[PDB]
Amino acid sequence: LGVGGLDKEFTKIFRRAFASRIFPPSVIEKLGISHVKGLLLYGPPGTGKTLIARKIGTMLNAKEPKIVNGPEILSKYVGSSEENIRNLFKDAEAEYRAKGEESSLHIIIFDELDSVFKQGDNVVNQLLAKMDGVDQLNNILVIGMTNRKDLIDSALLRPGRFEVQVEIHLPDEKGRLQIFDIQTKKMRENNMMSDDVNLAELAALTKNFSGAEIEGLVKSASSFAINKTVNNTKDIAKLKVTREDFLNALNDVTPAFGISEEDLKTCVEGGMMLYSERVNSILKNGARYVRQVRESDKSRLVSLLIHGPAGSGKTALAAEIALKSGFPFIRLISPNELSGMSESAKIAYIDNTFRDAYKSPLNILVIDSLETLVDWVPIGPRFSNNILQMLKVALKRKPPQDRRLLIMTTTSAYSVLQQMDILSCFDNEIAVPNMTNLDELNNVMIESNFLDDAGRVKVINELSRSCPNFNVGIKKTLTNIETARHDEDPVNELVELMTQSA
Amino acid sequence: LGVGGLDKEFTKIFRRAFASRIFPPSVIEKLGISHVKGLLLYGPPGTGKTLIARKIGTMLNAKEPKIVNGPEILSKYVGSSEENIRNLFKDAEAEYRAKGEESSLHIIIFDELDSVFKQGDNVVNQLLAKMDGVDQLNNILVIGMTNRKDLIDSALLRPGRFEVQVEIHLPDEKGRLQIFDIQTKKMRENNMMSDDVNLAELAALTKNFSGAEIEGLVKSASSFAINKTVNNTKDIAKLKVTREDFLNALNDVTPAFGISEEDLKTCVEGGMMLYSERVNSILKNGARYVRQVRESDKSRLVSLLIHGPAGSGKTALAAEIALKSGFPFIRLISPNELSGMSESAKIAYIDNTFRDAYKSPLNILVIDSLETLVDWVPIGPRFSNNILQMLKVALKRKPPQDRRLLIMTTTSAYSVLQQMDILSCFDNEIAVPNMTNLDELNNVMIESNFLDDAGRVKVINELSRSCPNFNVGIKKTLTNIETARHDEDPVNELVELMTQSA
Ligand SMILES: Nc1ncnc2c1ncn2[C@@H]1O[C@H](COP(=O)(O)OP(=O)(O)OP(=O)(O)O)[C@@H](O)[C@H]1O
Ligand SMILES: Nc1ncnc2c1ncn2[C@@H]1O[C@H](COP(=O)(O)OP(=O)(O)OP(=O)(O)O)[C@@H](O)[C@H]1O
Ligand SMILES: Nc1ncnc2c1ncn2[C@@H]1O[C@H](COP(=O)(O)OP(=O)(O)O)[C@@H](O)[C@H]1O
Ligand SMILES: Nc1ncnc2c1ncn2[C@@H]1O[C@H](COP(=O)(O)OP(=O)(O)O)[C@@H](O)[C@H]1O
Ligand SMILES: [Mg+2]
Ligand SMILES: [Mg+2]
Repeated sequence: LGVGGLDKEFTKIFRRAFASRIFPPSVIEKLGISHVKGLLLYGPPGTGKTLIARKIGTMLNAKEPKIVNGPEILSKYVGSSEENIRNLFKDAEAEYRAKGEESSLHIIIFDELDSVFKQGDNVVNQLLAKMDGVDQLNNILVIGMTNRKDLIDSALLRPGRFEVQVEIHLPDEKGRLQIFDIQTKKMRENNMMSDDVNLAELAALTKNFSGAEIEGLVKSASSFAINKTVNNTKDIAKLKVTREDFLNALNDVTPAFGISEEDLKTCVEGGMMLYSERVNSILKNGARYVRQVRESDKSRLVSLLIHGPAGSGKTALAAEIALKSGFPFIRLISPNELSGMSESAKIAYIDNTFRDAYKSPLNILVIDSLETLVDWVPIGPRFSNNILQMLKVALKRKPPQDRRLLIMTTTSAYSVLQQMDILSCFDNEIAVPNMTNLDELNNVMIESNFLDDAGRVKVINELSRSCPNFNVGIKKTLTNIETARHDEDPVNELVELMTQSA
Repeated sequence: LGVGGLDKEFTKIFRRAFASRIFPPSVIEKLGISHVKGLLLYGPPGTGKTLIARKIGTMLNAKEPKIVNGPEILSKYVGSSEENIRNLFKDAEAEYRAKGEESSLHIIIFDELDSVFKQGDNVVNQLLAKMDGVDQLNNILVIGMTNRKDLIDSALLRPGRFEVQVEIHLPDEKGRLQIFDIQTKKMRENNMMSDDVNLAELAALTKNFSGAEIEGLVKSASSFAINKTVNNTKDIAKLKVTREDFLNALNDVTPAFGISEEDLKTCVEGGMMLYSERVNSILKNGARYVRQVRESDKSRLVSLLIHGPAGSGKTALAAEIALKSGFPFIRLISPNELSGMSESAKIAYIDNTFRDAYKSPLNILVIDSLETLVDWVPIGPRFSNNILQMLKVALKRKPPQDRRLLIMTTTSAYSVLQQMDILSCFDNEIAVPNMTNLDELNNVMIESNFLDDAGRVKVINELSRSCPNFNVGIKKTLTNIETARHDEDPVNELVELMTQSA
């Protein structure tokens, strides 16, 4: 018909909101019931709600549905906004007086309803008067659409007002396979598509797209082919799209609910070298925890804590573990996102990230430098309590309806966290120590291409008796080598720096 | 065509935004796609965005693009602002009814979009109504322009609304070389430009100029030549713009993203003498770091801490290191800039400086008297936490897209910084001591030309057993010597002053 991926939500709507309209009024009045005048649809944007609303009416051959926007009403002058509501229902009032109860069905669509409640009341009262009060009108059917159900006051959900509610979900694999066919029907119908394109492969490559994203993907793929000929020319009739066009167009559309690849990849990883036996164990534990949350239905929430001294390599390990998992959804919260905001904005952003995290089969969240997010300074001590409470409540909530996520958080102030008494929110703890032997330094120098062995041996020979038990991190060790490489006497300068660092 | 240095951006814009308009409607209807209606361009000011818009306008032979300014509408009265937006789309609406889908293209330009969000809702809602609502027009194409992308909320970036986004960068060598030719074509083609002028040299001398600065440079150069034939005619046949005029004009136009030469040179430096080996060591270390930052891909962020007793001479060393580097971009933040402002003003100033720092291939930043910027007083103790957190966050963020900068900060309260546990933000530390030996005093005496060798040795021979172990800084020594110079008996005054100094 034009819709795809919605089959158990199409029957439920039709059974209740439209089944009684088909039969003649005689039998309906014989039973002694009344028609429904409300319907609510909620879900993420770009999923196909207005499409359902417009497509359903075609079966009943009703009038073209009118459309109104909440912010449109809010932004106008007070008097005009007050007057518009009565103007909206004029034709329905006229038709009822004209033709009694045998009038045709009229549909009114109200979009972005929640905006009215976000702070207005005149609009709500006038709207409810036409459908519940003694001015009851028996021709209308109102459709409501919101992205947040929890903001709608319970007064509107009692019987007689918006009596039926439905939810729309992101499409699954079969939904995407159907949507691709629906979108490319006309293109295929005119022999303008190559025969080497397989829609099954595309159904799997596009992993977490919504309905709207596929349209843009197809449009970009078509544009790729169109631009191939211009500069207006002959033989346009031989135009054809190809698999390579789709593959290249896949690089221009980045979906929401996707991977923030740029940050995790560049900002967080500038090398990775195995210099000790502890790193392998840490990575193996990370891989095991990743596997546990993909093949088990008794664990839908796992949280960790990676602590240690400063400049040890926590964030790089967390990012490395996250990158190799392969989950569709990955995000991180770090101080760089929250710089320059006010407290309320920070709370709103933190809440919104978690709220968006509850709409995918699998998810991963990273929380970097927890002690900085709270503005901790030991002189007072001074810190923000509201953010701490929000994080404490959030780190233990379970996602709804058989969904699962994995949280990894880093810190360097273990004692401070122990004082605040929020150490019971975590399921396990991992420690990252410093370097404490010359063999690890030798491995690091070898793997960084410092210089030939003849020069490498001398540094260790001198440091053996100059400083036996140095205790330095990896981040500073990788910085000393870089600056010593540029000196005129690298061998002595590296030892001089390392002695001070210890 | 008229624009130089933006080939790839031009190709990307043309492929997506305008390609679909060339083909006849039949094939486009055959494919089953729709034309795009949005395009966003962002970058630094004075780079050639509206020039690109105008130049693209002529190829399709569309109507002359309208231009509207954000502040103009925003500041105007409420009623007039609400009413005047409808005036903009009148012609496009009329043409649609007149000629169906065969109508010509109409381009509308919206300038300074972000200004609407900096606080307006009615304008945005009305604008979106014409391109996303049921009253959509198929002839329009809206161009947006902004300098800060972060301020635009995500709601406007989803498919259907502004859908394609592009960035504009400052020109490089070849860009300036092409722009010079484009600007001086008319002078060259009329035998009004001397043959001794070489454009390649000017392309390399101007190191961080944008498009408009070159226009200004050419205008100043032409004015220089024009002014030499007044106090009058008969020179209107042998009028040429020689090379000297351009070199003189180079000293008249100062670009943004340049060097604040006066502040670094005059106020901060008032002498530099080598009275010890440690000074040479410090200078050599500074040079080593400077040349490290320039020739590496692993290190794109280096921060140092220079500390010592009060009056040791810290700021002069940092200024001397900065001046000898030769980088295109240099700036400093000191209490003098933030005097007389409120807290929010200081935060905004720091944020703007750091944001500006991230738009050049190479950069340097100086921060002077860190403990003073926070308003530290030890009686309470009382200090500002917001500025401290902002600075702590800002000292770790890395520049985007393969760029690099070097930060140098000075302080005299090392213990206080240790108490605030912000010593992990720095990669290396350098300590500057005072003077504690007589040979250094003799060296400064020699360098400052205080007196002949006789009195110079006499003063040392007296202070050898008058006071062997004084402890004084350079700043106070060079103020005592100066006041001793202008007395009638320098030796007796200066020996007593220096003995008291200890
Ligand atoms: N095996 C390794 N483990 C960890 N880090 C490594 C390893 N090999 C190389 N590195 C480098 O170590 C550097 C450590 O930087 P990183 O951002 O992880 O520090 P950090 O511990 O988060 O610092 P801070 O505590 O100051 O926030 C990374 O840039 C990475 O390139
Ligand atoms: N080799 C030198 N090193 C440092 N300062 C020198 C040297 N030769 C001369 N000077 C003079 O030392 C003076 C003191 O330096 P400066 O003005 O930077 O003081 P400061 O350490 O920043 O002061 P304060 O601690 O009060 O902030 C400078 O005016 C400079 O002219
Ligand atoms: N489930 C779906 N099946 C087919 N097409 C869809 C679906 N969802 C969205 N689309 C396409 O996306 C376009 C935009 O949908 P839209 O009206 O924005 O839905 P909503 O606004 O309710 O999210 C429509 O023209 C439609 O063709
Ligand atoms: N890439 C370029 N090539 C040639 N001239 C340029 C370029 N960019 C800017 N200019 C010149 O700078 C002048 C001002 O540019 P302007 O239209 O103000 O750009 P913007 O509106 O983006 O600041 C123009 O008259 C133009 O001649
Ligand atoms: Mg970290
Ligand atoms: Mg100073």
